[PDB]
Amino acid sequence: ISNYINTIPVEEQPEYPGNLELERRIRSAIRWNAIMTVLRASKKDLELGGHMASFQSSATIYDVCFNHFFRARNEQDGGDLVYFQGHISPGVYARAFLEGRLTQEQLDNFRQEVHGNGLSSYPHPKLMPEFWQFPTVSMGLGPIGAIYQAKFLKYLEHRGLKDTSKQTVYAFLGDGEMDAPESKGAITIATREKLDNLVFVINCNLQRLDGPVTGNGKIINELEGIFEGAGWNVIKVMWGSRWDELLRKDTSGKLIQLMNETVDGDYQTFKSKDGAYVREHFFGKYPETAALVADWTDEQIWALNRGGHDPKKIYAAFKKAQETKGKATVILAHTIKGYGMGDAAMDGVRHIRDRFNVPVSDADIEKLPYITFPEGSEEHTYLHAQRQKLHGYLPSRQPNFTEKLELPSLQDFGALLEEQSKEISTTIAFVRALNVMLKNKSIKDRLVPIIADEARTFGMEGLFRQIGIYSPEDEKGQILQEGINELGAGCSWLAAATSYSTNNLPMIPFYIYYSMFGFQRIGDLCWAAGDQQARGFLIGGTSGRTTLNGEGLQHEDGHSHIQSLTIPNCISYDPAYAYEVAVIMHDGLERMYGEKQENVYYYITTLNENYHMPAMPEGAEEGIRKGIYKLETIEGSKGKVQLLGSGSILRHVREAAEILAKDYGVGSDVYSVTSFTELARDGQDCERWNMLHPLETPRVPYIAQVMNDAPAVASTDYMKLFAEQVRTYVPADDYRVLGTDGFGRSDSRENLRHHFEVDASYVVVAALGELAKRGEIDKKVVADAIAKFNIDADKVNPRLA
Amino acid sequence: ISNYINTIPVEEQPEYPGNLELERRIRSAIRWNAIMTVLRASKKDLELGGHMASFQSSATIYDVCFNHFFRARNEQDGGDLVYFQGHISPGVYARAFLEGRLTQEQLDNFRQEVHGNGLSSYPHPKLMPEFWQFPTVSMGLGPIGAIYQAKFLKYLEHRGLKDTSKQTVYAFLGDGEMDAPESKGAITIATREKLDNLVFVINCNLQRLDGPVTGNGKIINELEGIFEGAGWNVIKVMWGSRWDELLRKDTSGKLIQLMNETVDGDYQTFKSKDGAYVREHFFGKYPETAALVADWTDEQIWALNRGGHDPKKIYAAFKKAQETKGKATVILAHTIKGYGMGDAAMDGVRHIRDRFNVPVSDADIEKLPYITFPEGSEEHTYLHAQRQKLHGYLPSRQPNFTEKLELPSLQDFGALLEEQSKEISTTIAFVRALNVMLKNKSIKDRLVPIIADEARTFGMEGLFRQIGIYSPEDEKGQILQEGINELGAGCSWLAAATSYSTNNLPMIPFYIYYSMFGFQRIGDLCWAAGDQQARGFLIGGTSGRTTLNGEGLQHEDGHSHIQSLTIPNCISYDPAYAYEVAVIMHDGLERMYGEKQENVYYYITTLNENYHMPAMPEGAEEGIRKGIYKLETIEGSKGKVQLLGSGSILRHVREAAEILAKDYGVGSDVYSVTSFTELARDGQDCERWNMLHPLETPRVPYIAQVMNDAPAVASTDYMKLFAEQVRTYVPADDYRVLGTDGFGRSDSRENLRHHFEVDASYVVVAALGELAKRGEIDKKVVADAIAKFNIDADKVNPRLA
Ligand SMILES: Cc1ncc(C[n+]2csc(CCOP(=O)(O)OP(=O)(O)O)c2C)c(N)n1
Ligand SMILES: Cc1ncc(C[n+]2csc(CCOP(=O)(O)OP(=O)(O)O)c2C)c(N)n1
Ligand SMILES: [Mg+2]
Ligand SMILES: [Mg+2]
Repeated sequence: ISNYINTIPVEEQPEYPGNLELERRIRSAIRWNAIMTVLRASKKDLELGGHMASFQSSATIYDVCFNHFFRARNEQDGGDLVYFQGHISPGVYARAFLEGRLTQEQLDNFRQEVHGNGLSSYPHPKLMPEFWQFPTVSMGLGPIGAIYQAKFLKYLEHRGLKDTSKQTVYAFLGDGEMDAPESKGAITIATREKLDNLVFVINCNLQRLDGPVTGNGKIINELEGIFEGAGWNVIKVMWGSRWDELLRKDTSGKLIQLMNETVDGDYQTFKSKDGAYVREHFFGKYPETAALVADWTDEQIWALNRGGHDPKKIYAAFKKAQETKGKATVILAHTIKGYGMGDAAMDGVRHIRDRFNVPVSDADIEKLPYITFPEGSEEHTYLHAQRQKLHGYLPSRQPNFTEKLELPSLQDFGALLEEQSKEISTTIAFVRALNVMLKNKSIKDRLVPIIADEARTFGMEGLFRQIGIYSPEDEKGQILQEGINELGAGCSWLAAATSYSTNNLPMIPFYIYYSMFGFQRIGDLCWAAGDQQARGFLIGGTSGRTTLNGEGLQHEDGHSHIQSLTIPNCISYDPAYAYEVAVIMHDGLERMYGEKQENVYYYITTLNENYHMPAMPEGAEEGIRKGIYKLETIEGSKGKVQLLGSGSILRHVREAAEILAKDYGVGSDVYSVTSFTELARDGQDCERWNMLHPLETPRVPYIAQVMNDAPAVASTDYMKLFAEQVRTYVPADDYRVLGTDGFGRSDSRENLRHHFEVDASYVVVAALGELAKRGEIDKKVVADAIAKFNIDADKVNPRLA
Repeated sequence: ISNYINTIPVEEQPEYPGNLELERRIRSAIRWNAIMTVLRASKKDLELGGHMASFQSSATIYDVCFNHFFRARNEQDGGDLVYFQGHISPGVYARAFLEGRLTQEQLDNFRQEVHGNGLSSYPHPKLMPEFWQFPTVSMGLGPIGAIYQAKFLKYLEHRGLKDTSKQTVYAFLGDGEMDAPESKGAITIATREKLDNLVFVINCNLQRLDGPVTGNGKIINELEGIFEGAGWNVIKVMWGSRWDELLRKDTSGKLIQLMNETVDGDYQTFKSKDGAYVREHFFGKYPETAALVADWTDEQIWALNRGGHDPKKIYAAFKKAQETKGKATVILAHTIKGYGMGDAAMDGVRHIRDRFNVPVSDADIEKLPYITFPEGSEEHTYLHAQRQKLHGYLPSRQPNFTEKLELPSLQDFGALLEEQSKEISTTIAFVRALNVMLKNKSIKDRLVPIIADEARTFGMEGLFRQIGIYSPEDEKGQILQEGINELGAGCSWLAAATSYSTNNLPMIPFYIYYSMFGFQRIGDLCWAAGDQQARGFLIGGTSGRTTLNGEGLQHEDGHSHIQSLTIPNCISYDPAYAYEVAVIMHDGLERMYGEKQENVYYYITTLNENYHMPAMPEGAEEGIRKGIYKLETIEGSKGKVQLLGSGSILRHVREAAEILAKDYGVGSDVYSVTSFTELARDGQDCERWNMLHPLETPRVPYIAQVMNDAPAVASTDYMKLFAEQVRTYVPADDYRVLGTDGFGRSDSRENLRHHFEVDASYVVVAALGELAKRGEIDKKVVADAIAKFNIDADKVNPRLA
């Protein structure tokens, strides 16, 4: 680390280009409206919430940026991409209001958006589709999301898809937020990728929410040390302009020594006392430092401020960051939390009114009025002139992309709809589907294949020589290889899946990884992706509890689908055949990037197990998209059942169908369930609608339009709940579900499918059991089947194993 | 960053204390047996998998540790806590086999454990309770887990609970793994806490899985840079002993320069060529770097090895790490990937046998035999001699603690079982329950409250005064304040929740945080916690989609219970009342830390909403623990329904019962469901048993014993699936579920409960709907209820809003 002073000395500091006095009047009005918005919300006494102290500490930092740096979306590019610190939203709304982009009625509806004309608590594009762009309130995601957004912008330029050289990514972070592993865990990537189009602005007010970040330490030195060691350009903005005289005349170096040795805890104590106290405990530590302010009054000493509140020091930092190349820059802005709010941090708000010279009658304070600048006023003119120079207003968002893509038709995937020559897997099918898309002139170069180190495990080796690996294996490479870093790969996926909005340049990402390390490991990011309206594909490879048989407990995924169904705009599928993978990918491509432009993303689990891939049944396309279709009906005069399967288990369910017919004379209807989740949601929607329209023609759940009423059995490679979720909509009185509940373990696929009780043997027993209960066959038959199949009726429940 | 040479120069290198020749004979046998184990598995052609190259590159590092450093569990402490790199498992098994702790039959069942006498693919305590200790295969979790384990050990010492001063925590990592954000994301914490009982060992073989970590750079320099920047003591083990005389002879320092300028890509090139290619491209880079290897034969040059393969260099690194104080130490060990395997990473087997002078004859080689050292042999004597001087063998694990605790009885929670004067929340009930435990002599000091910055939000501040905050507010503080770091807090919780096994010292942790940032954010650690047999409590505060009303989309949790039900050994509850909280916590304590010592952990969601807390009905104990109990029955002659509710929504379900009786003469049975998940699991266990015992009387799900067959409606603050999961077990033919599917948004609780269609008015309408559908009432009564309650029948579906 370096001395606890500004990185940029006054001598190298550029002249401030703006009208400081005018900007302060405008800024004071914004601080005011921000506070009023939150206080009005508090007055309603509805537990609405909202913060004020945070924006107060960073208001000047943002003000300098809005006046001289942030470029808004324009005809050439999406402008600067600003990841606003989540809880300072009231400050963004206040400025928007003054710019005339929001009404008073909207500020009055802060945190009350159910009725349509309110404002979200935090930046949520899903709720405010034309205003916010990036979800940042979940601490940690913003910084890593920003790093990969910056890398993605360079990717677009290097690929020759769009000149993004005029765009900068700004990430506004708190110092307490930096403790989240995601916040610093990927800062080395910025150095590897030379992201000089990235700027981290860390508001260092030395405090978390409940207390100091490191009371007996110096968080600023800690941050400087690690970012410096990571190869970043660190710019510290420590002290305001009043300190310049002091640091300049102290030829003893004692003041610096004092600033260096004083810890975060003591600095916080000062900002709760007064001038006299600072003179005694701070400057009074050494005779040399005591002499520097001897001729100063207590008031003059109390005026000394931290750098993050001085427009001149702030400007210098951002300007230098804008000139730095070959690496990312992080600005450490020293501020005071609860700035100008007094001890606090009706009438008690007249303190801030006087502190910031707010032009509001001390008679109207009770009314908590909003301040506005009339058209023609000096303030109004200035406010708009500075923004026009920067191409308009920010934040803003375009919900749809403008261009028309010529997507491939289902027929282009024709080869995958036919019976396959060799035994392949759904993952191999996925790769072949990707190849078809890579032949489409319209979207071939808009495709963004993303992988988490493991590429050989997914047979992606072929695409390598074909489209190359992005490596600024060169700068024209198309595939993003992020190594052992699912969160990083996920953030790359997110930047690509939202490029249609951010840069009005639709890109179509396909991120394939070990399904177990999907939602379970980066679920918080998947939730934010939905909020950000991500349109892309998440491919969970090596999925299924019993399919990735040798890997064991931390790799065998039998629940990612349970996690994915919790995300509203995520459409999940678990196909068993190659032709289903084709119809699904094609449909998803059409829904998200076709004229419909549906705001959803897809999650498709694929397998690493090879088996026979039959041809798609004529007319099954729509059923595949809806979640279920009938594969075949097998004759049998001793009984009749329904058998459902998905993923790798479907082949075993079909095996059971044959066993039931040839050994027991039991006939059956076999169905391939491509999506239990979409069928469950369709059913929930139908039942909701019918309940609200009791007098009208009821809607029938899709699954009830496919299945009949004979006893049913379902088996999958996931936990029982995956198939049980449609119980309510299944038109049969008997519905037994087999699943892989329990921790995985290492063994052969055969042994695991027997252990998890989902193989053909268990399907037969479950089906016979249902028939026996209906008196259609003797219970002894079921008991003998259990014996014949060597089933241990008394082994421990797999869930407890 | 320092020069690309060893940190410890030969002049400061301690004398190696062991028999190099003999240790190598032992090591070669371990290398051989590890390889045989994987090869034999492969021959089965069951896609079992397993690695070899990784252990080959790091065997010498682990060998030095086993011979001179690793302390085994003993009478004083749990010994050294080693987080073994998961993929080197075959090497640990090979050694255990040689030490006579594993049989040949077990080795032959490598990756085949369904039948009971096999070995897990990776370290999984759940699968091998007396062998493995820490789950490490999920990349990234190992390093952050180890940091907090080391922190926890200091805590135990500072709190006077146990002297852990002789324990060292070792985390063995791969360089590719360091890319995981969690790997380096928390390293500054080790510095803040001066964790001199922690050692990171990074195997830098320059390659991850599908290529190098950073071919165009120097991964070792990147790692040194960020770890040095984070305040760690970095020890680089770059070159073997053969280089010493050379480097010493080097006067122009040109050799140093040569090494510094060469990047990972180059080094991996020489790593494949030959002794001649090296004197040309490497030593032939500069004239001065030629005279050094002039009097050297191509064979002598090709002999130059990397430091990670030199026991003398490795020993010096660990010795220095062992003596270092004030901070953590990281050892960067330079090795060769697929070391000694030449061919790959029968001729192949013969090759390795000759390379390591393995004592296997040509006549036995095709049998892929394991090697053993008979008692009395030199190897057998030394192997066991070294371990005995180090207190025994490891890894080893003790599944149950020996001590007997005197747990508080339910009566000790008496005040919580009675009606409350003041309106409070389930979170307030939780804090009071904790205070009761803090008055119990036997466990008061064993409790470990854990928080992530936010404390006042959960009303915990009342405790900070009593037990204090751990801060080496002092070293005796009992509460762990981890700041904005859910993952870090989760790791501290894990270290404490498994202390009963690791240090034979049961500790009872309670980690409270915003439920949204629970499984969704650290789900991979929660899965690992179940594998590690964690026993403790996870408290999801501010839960429920409509209850954390002002925060919005990324805070409103209506799905954490869907994520938690995927973890086999996690018991989940969503209580509505304070007495339910008391009963649940008491039972959890008894089960996990009483005589039963059950290996499960608890997840309990609590609320921030205050309301009337009634008294616990007499005899409701069993029901509360099971998941459901009948609260009351309300008379009605025009019909009868069953109403189920949980969490904050129960209050509204009871309100609906009143309206149904008063306004429509419809009576009902009202139930409080404390856990839909335990109920669903119970139901699944019964149906499974019934399916497997067709000749026996069907067992009845507990929920079916409590409920009757009248139409039922269920409503919760979570998505519909949470209540729908018990559909198959509910005795009624009609079961309607209301839930909070869809993205959250900001507003009053009233508007959100109406928006998500879960409030009183919707429960009433759902109930009436089932009655009308059955014929008990006219449809028009439903249509008018919808009008009367001002319900918008055409409002968009909340899941889509
Ligand atoms: C993952 C996550 N955990 C916790 C919170 C709750 N939270 C909101 S603000 C805050 C503290 C912010 O501190 P800091 O980052 O230092 O910013 P400041 O407000 O001081 O500028 C916390 C913990 C959150 N939003 N996300
Ligand atoms: C979270 C997670 N992602 C991916 C994997 C798959 N994986 C297994 S080994 C490996 C690479 C190992 O490379 P490194 O850490 O450098 O160690 P080495 O084996 O080379 O010694 C990967 C990505 C995993 N186990 N966990
Ligand atoms: Mg802060
Ligand atoms: Mg490696």
